[PDB]
Amino acid sequence: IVEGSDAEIGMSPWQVMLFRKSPQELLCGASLISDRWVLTAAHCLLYPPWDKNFTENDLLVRIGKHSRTRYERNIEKISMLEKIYIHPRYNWRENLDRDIALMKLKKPVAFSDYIHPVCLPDRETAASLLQAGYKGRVTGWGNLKETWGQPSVLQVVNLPIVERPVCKDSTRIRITDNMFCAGYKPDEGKRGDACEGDSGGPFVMKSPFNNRWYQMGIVSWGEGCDRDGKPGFYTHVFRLKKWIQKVIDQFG
Amino acid sequence: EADCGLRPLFEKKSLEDKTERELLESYIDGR
Ligand SMILES: [K+]
Repeated sequence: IVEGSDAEIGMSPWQVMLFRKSPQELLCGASLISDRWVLTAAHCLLYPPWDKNFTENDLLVRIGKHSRTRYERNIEKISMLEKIYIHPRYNWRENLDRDIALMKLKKPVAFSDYIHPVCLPDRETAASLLQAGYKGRVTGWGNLKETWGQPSVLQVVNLPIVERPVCKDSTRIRITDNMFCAGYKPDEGKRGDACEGDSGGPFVMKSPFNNRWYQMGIVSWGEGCDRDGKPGFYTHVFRLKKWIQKVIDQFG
Repeated sequence: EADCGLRPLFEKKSLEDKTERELLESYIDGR
């Protein structure tokens, strides 16, 4: 996260860290959507251009965390994975279309002050909130700048959804209806973005109707970190909700 | 799933975090 700020304790209790077991390496963000299910980006797990293909035994998640490196006793929870599910039409060859994966925990996680699931959007919430100019919140422990510099506390930034034609014009990559983009205009004075390592984490919005937080997006891809006129791209969670449900309903 | 998206230390306590108003403002305009 660039130009974010430190999260308050318990501010994002669905935040999940995805780690490589050996060597210990923070890979990606993720989010808790039930006591057994974690949502992330497909490219965090499977990316053939980098000869990346993690199985359940390669990985672990950390839930309830605030500090990046510090062990938080009786609060953070480490879970192993029973199974990984990648969207069967995830497109790594071209444009990261359908950049979504589900991970089933080996054992359900106990909810607490610091561990609590986010909602998935229904059609009315999607209709209400996913509009150009409306802001969501992105969180993560990823880099603070371009990869070629790490926060100690979970970072938070609020970013406006960008009009689809402007998203399209920002990139030569073919965008799809399974993505949306978010970020400020050049010379707005305001800035902010997700960076390397924030991938797979949640873009959330709070409904004025029922006061619940909903995960509308997954940090997916972007041309640079906080570069002028380069908004971040997010997996459109509502558009892929039928797949999410089929997996949980079938394998839950 | 029934209790989703309501944070123990915020919504459940009728407390607001420091920047959530910025989101509400964007959905309506200003204030
Ligand atoms: K409005």
